[PDB]
Amino acid sequence: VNSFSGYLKLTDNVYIKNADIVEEAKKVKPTVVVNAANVYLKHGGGVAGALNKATNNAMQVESDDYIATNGPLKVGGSCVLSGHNLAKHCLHVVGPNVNKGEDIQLLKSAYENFNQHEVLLAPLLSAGIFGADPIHSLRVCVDTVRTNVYLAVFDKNLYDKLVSSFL
Ligand SMILES: NC(=O)[C@@H]1CCCC[C@@H]1Nc1ncnc2ccsc12
Repeated sequence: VNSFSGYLKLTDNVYIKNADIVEEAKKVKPTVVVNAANVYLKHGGGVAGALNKATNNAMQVESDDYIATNGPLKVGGSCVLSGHNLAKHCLHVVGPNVNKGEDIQLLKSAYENFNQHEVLLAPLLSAGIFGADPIHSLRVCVDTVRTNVYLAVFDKNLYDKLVSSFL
């Protein structure tokens, strides 16, 4: 039993809700919140900009030190950093950004990072400003993640479409 509330159960392990991941994180304080990161951990917009703003820029400060030490992530890769005031940990995961021409096949690799964590609050990878089809992102999620994932979909219109079209 966990503290997530109001989710629709899609499969054995995947749950979905129309919710603002920032507000969902502030309420639940999950062990792991997933950020829709880029390889530079520059949290400018989309989910990443929103998560970082909620930390008063502390996420960005920590991220800049991480990059200065380790260099950029790989597309499809991840790193674990602090969750600040939102969660115990933040798993920064880089899905392919279609508006940069990156290989959508890397979306499965990105979701594989979730399997290293028993329970996660997450957005749909590569959705929003990363330009991929969110229906496809949900499909890859369901077919790749085996751990318990609670998906927050900000746009109510998109949420209804994802549910109604889910196979
Ligand atoms: N979840 C959604 O409806 C959007 C479409 C799917 C993928 C990305 C995007 N997610 C976001 N979630 C929370 N806050 C924000 C702020 C700006 S984008 C965003």
